[PDB]
Amino acid sequence: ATFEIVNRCSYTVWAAASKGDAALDAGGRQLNSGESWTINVEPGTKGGKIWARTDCYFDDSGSGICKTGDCGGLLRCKRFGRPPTTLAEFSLNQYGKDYIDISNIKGFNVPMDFSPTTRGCRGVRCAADIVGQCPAKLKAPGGGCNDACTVFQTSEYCCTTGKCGPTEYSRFFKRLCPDAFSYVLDKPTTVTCPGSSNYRVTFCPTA
Repeated sequence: ATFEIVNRCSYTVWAAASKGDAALDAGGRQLNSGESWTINVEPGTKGGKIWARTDCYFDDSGSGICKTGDCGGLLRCKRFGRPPTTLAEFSLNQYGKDYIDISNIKGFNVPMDFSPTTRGCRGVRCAADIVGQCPAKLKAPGGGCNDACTVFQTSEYCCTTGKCGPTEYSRFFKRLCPDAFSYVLDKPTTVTCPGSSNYRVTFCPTA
């Protein structure tokens, strides 16, 4: 499957793509404002994620740091990124269908649209100014808006027991972005697409 990753932000981002225990494609790349990077993701990929990283520095070997979404200091991510990270999430070719969503469960750093480029389903978007409107207690000094689990480490926010409800914090993310997961047991906003669809992830789709 192809994913075209497009940076419409006025700032550089370092895109990342991983399934948690391995890179997808090269795993990461710099995208200046306006740049597009197309990656190939193997059919059947389960639990894949794409995200943006901000304010990164890498040496000539591809080792460094990002202020949001850092994946063990690598340019080419093999693992998931450090919150806060707006997440484009997907599982492909699962009994004949693809499943896509956007999640704020690990916080929000950069606005995103995640849409099919092929027929048969709709896209999802979280493009509100979540960083600007972020509750004081969730603001990440390093940049972005943390989820409450990251900040407070409670069973209720982290849904550790599989028994949690919505919270004042989850409701903030849900109010700003109804079409993204705001906590683990949120009413799903997952979209079912034809198996083997192709996609575009656009950072800063509205600005």
